[PDB]
Amino acid sequence: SHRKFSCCRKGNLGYLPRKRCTRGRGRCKTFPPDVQGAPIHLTAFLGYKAGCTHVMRFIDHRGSNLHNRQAIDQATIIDAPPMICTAIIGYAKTPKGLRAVTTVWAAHIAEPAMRRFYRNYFHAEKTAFSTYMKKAADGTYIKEQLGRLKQHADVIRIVAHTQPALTPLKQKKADIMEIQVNGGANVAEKVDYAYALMEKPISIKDVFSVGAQIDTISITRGRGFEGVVTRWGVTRLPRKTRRGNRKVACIGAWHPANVQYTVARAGQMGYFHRTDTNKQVFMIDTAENPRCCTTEFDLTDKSINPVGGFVNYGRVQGDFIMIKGTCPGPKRRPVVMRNALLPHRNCPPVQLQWISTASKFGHGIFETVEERRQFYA
Amino acid sequence: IGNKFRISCGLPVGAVINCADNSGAKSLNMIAVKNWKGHLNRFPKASVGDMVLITVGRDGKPELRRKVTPAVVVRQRKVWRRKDGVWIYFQDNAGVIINPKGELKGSSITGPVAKEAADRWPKISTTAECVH
Amino acid sequence: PRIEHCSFCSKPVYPGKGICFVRNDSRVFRFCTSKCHRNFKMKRNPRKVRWTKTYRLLHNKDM
Amino acid sequence: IVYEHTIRLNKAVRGKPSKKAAPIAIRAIRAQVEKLAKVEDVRLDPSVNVFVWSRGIRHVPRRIRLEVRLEGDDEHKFAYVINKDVENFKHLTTEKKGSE
RNA sequence: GAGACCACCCGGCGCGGCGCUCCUGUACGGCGCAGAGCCCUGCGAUCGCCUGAGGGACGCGCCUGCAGAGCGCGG
RNA sequence: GACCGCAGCAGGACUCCGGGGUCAGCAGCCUCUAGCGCGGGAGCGAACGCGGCUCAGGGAAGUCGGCAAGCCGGCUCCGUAACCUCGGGAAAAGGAGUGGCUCUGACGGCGCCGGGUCAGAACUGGAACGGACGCGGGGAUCCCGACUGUUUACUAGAAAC
Repeated sequence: SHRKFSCCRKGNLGYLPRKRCTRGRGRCKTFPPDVQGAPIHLTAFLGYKAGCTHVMRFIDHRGSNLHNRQAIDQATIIDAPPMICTAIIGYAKTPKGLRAVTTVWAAHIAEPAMRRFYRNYFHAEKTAFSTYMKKAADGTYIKEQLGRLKQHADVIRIVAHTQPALTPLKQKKADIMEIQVNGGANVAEKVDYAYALMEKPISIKDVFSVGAQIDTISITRGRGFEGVVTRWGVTRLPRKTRRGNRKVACIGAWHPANVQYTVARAGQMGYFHRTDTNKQVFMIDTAENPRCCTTEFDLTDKSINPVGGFVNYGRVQGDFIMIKGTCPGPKRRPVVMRNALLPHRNCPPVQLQWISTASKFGHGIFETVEERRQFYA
Repeated sequence: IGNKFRISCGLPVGAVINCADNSGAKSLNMIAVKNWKGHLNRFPKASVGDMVLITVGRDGKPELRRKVTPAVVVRQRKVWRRKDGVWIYFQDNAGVIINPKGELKGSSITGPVAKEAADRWPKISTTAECVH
Repeated sequence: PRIEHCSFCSKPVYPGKGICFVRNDSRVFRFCTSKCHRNFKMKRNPRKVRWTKTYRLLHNKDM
Repeated sequence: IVYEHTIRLNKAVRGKPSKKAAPIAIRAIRAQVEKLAKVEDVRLDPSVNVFVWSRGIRHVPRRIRLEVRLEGDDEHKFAYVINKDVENFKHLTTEKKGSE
């Protein structure tokens, strides 16, 4: 018979299988389109989520209740340490798809990138790249490979590594990723721009701009085996239900005689590769700047580091990018950010009058420890 | 009047709310909410500034009783966040009897009234002693 | 920033934090936290509570 | 060689049922001493047992100061741990006070 | 930061301290020209002061201290 | 603690003696004496189940039905309706107080010397007090059987007998 009452299905079948992410970290998959004839630019950067803040901003959305008013919005700070380019890869759009036409590595590769190539650095041969450094280091070998990329490659990407030493996390191995070079007049112009950046730190300020929208890719927080009420959002049965109420009561009809992939079933709940699109960048700045989070309203020193430090993160020693709103994943989890594929056409101009530097550990009443010292005396 | 911003709807159907106006209604039972599409099993929900269909309680004047009447919620005990980050709440859930055209059955409104109700309904703002 | 003050804690409330309650007395009470609120709701007197600045004024700690 | 080491008994029983606090805490002390004195066998003086169970099975004192002495030789190496009584635990950290 | 077990991500871990911050709400004790009174010159619930104290922490920073990377297995 | 149920079976099976505190209590909650640590141990801290605890705002809209939970509850003093076979209803319904200290009255057997109840007053305390525990939610109706009783051991406790 018919369902009797119309109700939607619970969950997106597109996000199945809901399994633990096999990919180690967030992956970019599709980069933003080249738009040939644009300025040459890097489309992606990797950073580690530090934590959220809350900022007061002036809204200029015309046609709104908040036009010419002030709004307090959640902002996520992602600590983005500079990423050193270590290699250039060129792909060709073959009938079988983008196929690599070889990667040319740098003549000198940093120790954090080397650490990625071994399971344990201390107990290792350390033989990786030994022959390559001998073949290279004159630049002649690298130049020949760059020329081969100009002749046969359609898409140029840079391979860069986050330096983990500049971050508070306990890693030591660097996370290495490919950042598509886009906006090139020619493939060879793209190779030349990439070669200039070889063995050279790249910064978020030189990848992304303030007011621009990004897509944040990362594995989400994990909850382990979960029930269908807390995994698929199904209705808990009445409390009279014997044998428990936290379960889908009917897992299918007599026909088909096999449970369907649609029906909700208990399993892994978190650690899923997700993308949060269209998040606007509130501010890109360095923690080294003392007055980075100071505004005309603040009249104090004010820096990204909150009072008491970032809960479950660390001290964000260097450059950071503060986005608007939440990104996937917990604190410390790597978040690859890319230029938005489909940006929200109508986004309010960013004007920030106040950023919360009060303690996120407990309830903070003071933006800066000097104020706390003065109050207590 | 005008687009509203989603707030936390604290009054489900069955909520009996105090009556702030001098309509001689002591309590207003909440039959339903205007502009409510529904989801299976979801009781209609109402917040400040919303037209709800109410029924005057036994305590109310008999002339007003036994009739389904429109009302605007002007106070709610559920805390709600304005886009400015302000979290506000009222001591009691309240309502004023209003016609869809905004006209108020009672001449005056005794008590504090929320900004959202005052802005959505011009007649509420004019009669409100205070708009917190 | 514009900062109010708790009506019980008597401590400055930074923007975006706390709750306001408007009673039938027509007065908006800004509260630092749930503790500032629950102490007020349960009638507990703030000249009894030591941390509140009202006690500190009374015992000369904050004259 | 003698080691004076503080152990936080409240950290050890965290994550474990409160009925099983004191017997878990005794086991935790042996494992921590095994790491501290690098010995396989740890023998606890009845004083260590009396102190841990002083507040019963549910609540263990927050911290214990322990004097652990390496004894034995030729693979008979063992640790004899006695409870030290200290007025407060302030600037207290492990002391390899024992020589030889 | 991940988990039924596994696996995954990381690794000279980690333990105990010192700061910072936050939680609770002013520690024991001493003192007082506080205390209803009483009967004794003693008792006494309480109160103030020292004391936004004391106690705590699983968050951040640091180490001043013990430490910490198999001649284990495959290969 | 050995009896009888296949068993050293969260199953039954007759009596005798019966301390202390809190309390109206042989209640509940701790303890002296005496007995004693039960067909096993660790690790982990998933779903789910079971035995609980709490939950914003609303308050039965859930459901066949408020099932289950929750509310109420000790004592003292107020204050109690219809109806009635005048006995009841009735703890009707509802309210108010309650802790600790420091005192003041009563009440026997006097010089003496016992009492432990019942009042009354100050002073105190985050606006707290039957602070655990024990411990009615209530009101308006209708049907049926007057009532206390009794019953299908092992699916019907009923309006049946």
